[PDB]
Amino acid sequence: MKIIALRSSLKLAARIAEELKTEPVMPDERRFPDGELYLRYDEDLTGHNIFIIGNTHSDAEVMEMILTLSAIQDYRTKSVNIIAPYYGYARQHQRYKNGEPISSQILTEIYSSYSNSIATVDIHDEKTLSYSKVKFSDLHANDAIVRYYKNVDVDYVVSPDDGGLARVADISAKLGKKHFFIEKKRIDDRTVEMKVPNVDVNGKKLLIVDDIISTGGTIAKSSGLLREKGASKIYVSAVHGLFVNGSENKILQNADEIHVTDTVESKFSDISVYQEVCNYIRDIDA
Amino acid sequence: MKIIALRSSLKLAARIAEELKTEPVMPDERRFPDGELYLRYDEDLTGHNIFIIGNTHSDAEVMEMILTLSAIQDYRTKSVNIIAPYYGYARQHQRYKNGEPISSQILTEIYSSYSNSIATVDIHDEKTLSYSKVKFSDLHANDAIVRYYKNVDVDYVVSPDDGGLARVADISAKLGKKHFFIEKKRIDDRTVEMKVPNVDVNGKKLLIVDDIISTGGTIAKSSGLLREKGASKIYVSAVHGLFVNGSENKILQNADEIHVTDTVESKFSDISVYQEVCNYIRDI
Ligand SMILES: Nc1ncnc2c1ncn2[C@@H]1O[C@H](COP(=O)(O)OP(=O)(O)O)[C@@H](O)[C@H]1O
Ligand SMILES: Nc1ncnc2c1ncn2[C@@H]1O[C@H](COP(=O)(O)OP(=O)(O)O)[C@@H](O)[C@H]1O
Repeated sequence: MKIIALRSSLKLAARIAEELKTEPVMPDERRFPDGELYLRYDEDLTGHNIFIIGNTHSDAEVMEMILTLSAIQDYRTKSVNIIAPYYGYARQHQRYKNGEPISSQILTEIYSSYSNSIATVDIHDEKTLSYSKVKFSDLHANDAIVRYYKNVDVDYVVSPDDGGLARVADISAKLGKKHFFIEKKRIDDRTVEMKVPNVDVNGKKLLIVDDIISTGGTIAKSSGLLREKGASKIYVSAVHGLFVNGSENKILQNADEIHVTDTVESKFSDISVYQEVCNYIRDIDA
Repeated sequence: MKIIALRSSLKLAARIAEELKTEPVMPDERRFPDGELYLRYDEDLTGHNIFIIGNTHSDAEVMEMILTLSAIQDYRTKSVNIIAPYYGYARQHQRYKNGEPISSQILTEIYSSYSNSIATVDIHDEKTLSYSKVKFSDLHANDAIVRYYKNVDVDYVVSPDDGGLARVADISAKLGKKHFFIEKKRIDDRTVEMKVPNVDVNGKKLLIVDDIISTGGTIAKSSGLLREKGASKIYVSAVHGLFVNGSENKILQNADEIHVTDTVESKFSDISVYQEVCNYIRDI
């Protein structure tokens, strides 16, 4: 096997490569004066099962992925397998207005046409898996989150909305804890919140879990409400910590700690998903 | 027909639309807070021949093109036709070292998969045309350049190197002028230059023409060679004016004027290729 480590995923790809006792192959990469991207993989990849690890969210990450998929065609590889720990554009998985792109469809079609398999960790809406011609696997960070929190005092696991329930149910069960979710709706400029079930959180330690933290509004709001109701500790976790526009600071106004995975690397990346990705890679072989 | 005008090509696209008496359809476009691109074309495109006009050079231009190609699939269109006035990645049209991408190959494959035709103005190396499943046409700015210079005093048309020859030969023929090219090579850190044929440029007015101006090094060096041999006026033209940081200054050190087309819009875009693109569209 050969593991290719793209710029966005150096940390996670390195952990994965180290665990599988192999080189994290990085490209030589630069921008030409006109801004066009240059990449080169001088290692001989012929006859190997290739695993390309890189996120697909920023314009530059997309270019890095596409050009890599061209660069590796210089070699007679056994297979080409994309692993995008965070899969960009998964939120645009249908048309919400006439004349909108299904961004996740066209991008997934492109990736599929140049690979033998695709995988990601905790995609937003599994609909997008169906846009791929090749097998598109949705890996889960559940076990990594459990391994971190088994050593934290937690009373309830909480979903900040009435989605992401399956995840919270699984994590809570593996932790041996109960769980609940928060339903937040706006009704004529006034916000109404309900806990389901209506758990008394006074003096309780709560673990809030979501797939993505981007702007952090919902989590920040729910955290404040919970603190207001007497929660003694609030831990916030998410798989993908994008942290746009001061969201970590908004959340930390009322939550005690934030812990995310290394799918998107930041100072809050304390939970590694390297094992889950390694199990997947071993399955595909090489 | 419907003309879609992307961000990078609003000026040229508007000129084309006006000439064809149609709307330059622009998207609503914004970035989400996380940086992802959003586009929307709310106009009904059903049953029309669509012409998407946008460059494909920057990361953002590539995303705008790709997402547009998805957005328009919301409509049962008669045909989808891409016109990229400046076609990005045309300089990476083969592998130059092992493990490099053939960037223009995979990008052209992607575009070809989602359209019925592609066209561009003065691609760098026609090899890239062969990477398309659909007909990929190479349009030329020659006539527009000739039209502009018909009213300028020119003695010779000049190529900065031995590759832009066909263009310079055509342009000069259409202007009724002689032409030459400059061969520049480095031999042990020192520069040697040869004019072919070995024209006397002392007191002569010269029009230098190239396809692309990026850093301007090439054009600036040639302009300098010619000025020092006594050229009285030097006009610099190119189809695609990218003008990376220091370029404009470097060129105007020895050249008098710069005039490029509107394939890439800048302060120096004095020559429009709208008529050449309108011809293509009228015939497609
Ligand atoms: N990167 C992004 N950031 C924020 N919003 C996005 C992004 N991509 C798409 N969207 C928008 O998010 C909305 C859909 O989100 P959501 O309300 O969860 O609907 P769904 O339940 O179908 O996912 C759509 O209006 C879509 O255009
Ligand atoms: N956007 C770009 N800007 C500058 N150089 C590039 C760009 N894209 C590719 N190149 C490089 O330009 C070189 C090819 O130029 P050149 O030596 O004239 O050969 P060719 O005749 O094939 O153009 C290659 O090394 C290629 O990697």
